Amino acid sequence: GCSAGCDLALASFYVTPNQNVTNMADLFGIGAANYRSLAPYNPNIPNLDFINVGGRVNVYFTCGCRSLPGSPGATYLAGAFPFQMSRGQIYTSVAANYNNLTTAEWLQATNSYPANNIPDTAVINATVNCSCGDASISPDYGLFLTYPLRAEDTLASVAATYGLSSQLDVVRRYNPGMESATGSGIVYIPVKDPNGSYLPLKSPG
Ligand SMILES: CC(=O)N[C@@H]1[C@@H](O)[C@H](O[C@@H]2O[C@H](CO)[C@@H](O[C@@H]3O[C@H](CO)[C@@H](O[C@@H]4O[C@H](CO)[C@@H](O[C@@H]5O[C@H](CO)[C@@H](O[C@@H]6O[C@H](CO)[C@@H](O)[C@H](O)[C@H]6NC(C)=O)[C@H](O)[C@H]5NC(C)=O)[C@H](O)[C@H]4NC(C)=O)[C@H](O)[C@H]3NC(C)=O)[C@H](O)[C@H]2NC(C)=O)[C@@H](CO)O[C@H]1O
Ligand SMILES: *[C@@H]1O[C@H](CO[C@@H]2O[C@@H](C)[C@@H](O)[C@@H](O)[C@@H]2O)[C@@H](O[C@@H]2O[C@H](CO)[C@@H](O[C@@H]3O[C@H](CO)[C@@H](O)[C@H](O)[C@@H]3O)[C@H](O)[C@H]2NC(C)=O)[C@H](O[C@@H]2O[C@@H](C)[C@@H](O)[C@@H](O)[C@@H]2O)[C@H]1NC(C)=O
Ligand SMILES: *[C@@H]1O[C@H](CO)[C@@H](O[C@@H]2O[C@H](CO)[C@@H](O)[C@H](O)[C@H]2NC(C)=O)[C@H](O)[C@H]1NC(C)=O
Ligand SMILES: *[C@@H]1O[C@H](CO)[C@@H](O[C@@H]2O[C@H](CO)[C@@H](O)[C@H](O)[C@H]2NC(C)=O)[C@H](O)[C@H]1NC(C)=O
Repeated sequence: GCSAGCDLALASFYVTPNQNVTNMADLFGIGAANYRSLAPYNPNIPNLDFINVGGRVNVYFTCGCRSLPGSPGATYLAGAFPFQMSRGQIYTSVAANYNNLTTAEWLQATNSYPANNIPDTAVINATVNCSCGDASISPDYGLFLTYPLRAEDTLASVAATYGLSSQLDVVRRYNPGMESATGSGIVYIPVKDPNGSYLPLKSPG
């Protein structure tokens, strides 16, 4: 499980036709009015009004350690984005906006209401998995990108895309159960902060 979280994680949001950055900001609790706060995390997107289909946008969030409701002692690391309910909304339609960053089944598992009886006045959480690293794996990496595999993607090919081929062994240790996965599932990739650091971890006591 997890003991505590960290204050920053990133998600790789694949760009589909007619997506826009204010909508991505809204989905991650940033608020449309503050979408420009995404610029330092996306140096390859100099104009946030133009995002190309098939591109990716990095979106930031806080990574909290949460208990899974109704499960025995299970905890997990994720960002939680409150979503105000109204009549007509279902876990499937909430999850649809995040593409492969979450799933209806995972929203059901992380929220405390049964799918078939969510009160119309309640607030549910859209939850996106993250990692904060592990000092016992490496003190070097304290910032991770949540990357949904798609198409032919493998952990090796993704890690190579982010310059991490020579550390692939270490990358595999952050992604247990996904060393053999291809084209589907979420992997966590160490990435550099806007100031160019991997944000090394403090020595635990
Ligand atoms: C086919 C294949 O293999 N794959 C694909 C396939 O997945 C796609 O099909 C779609 O799949 C999804 C996932 O399985 C289906 O999603 C499910 O859909 C059902 C039906 O809509 C959902 O069930 C409804 O859930 C809502 C929300 O909980 C219920 O609404 C609530 O109802 C209660 C009671 O009526 C309301 O409470 C009342 O409120 C009043 C007002 O204050 C109060 O006075 C009363 O006291 C109070 N009553 C009580 C008892 O408390 C409550 O307000 C309301 N909530 C809201 C927000 O409105 C609703 O009743 C449920 N309906 C039924 C029936 O159970 C279910 O939650 C949902 N699951 C998930 C996980 O989201 C989807 O239906 C399906 N689509 C189709 C078309 O079949 C297909 C197609 O896309 O693609 C394939 O590829
Ligand atoms: C930024 O994108 C938002 C999301 O767009 C949706 O997701 C993307 C990834 C892509 O799949 C698009 O094809 C989707 O629409 C835009 O908001 C969406 O706006 C549409 C309406 O254009 C709305 O769809 C439906 O509209 C019918 C109309 O009959 C209505 O009955 C339905 O209930 C439903 O509203 C979506 O709900 C809406 N999505 C969200 C998450 O809000 C957004 O469009 C701009 O804002 C909306 C509210 C309208 O004013 C649009 O006309 C307006 O252009 C995009 N923002 C900008 C600035 O372009
Ligand atoms: C988010 O992360 C949690 C925790 O890793 C995932 O839940 C685990 O899924 C595996 C299946 O690969 C199970 O063996 C574990 O028992 C699950 N743990 C818990 C606490 O439920 C979850 O699947 C991830 N969500 C998404 C959308 O990838
Ligand atoms: C969404 O996640 C939040 C945590 O960020 C949950 O917040 C809890 O809400 C209940 C309301 O009865 C409070 O009693 C708890 O103290 C809250 N926990 C906190 C603030 O850590 C909330 O329950 C989640 N929503 C759903 C639908 O599961």
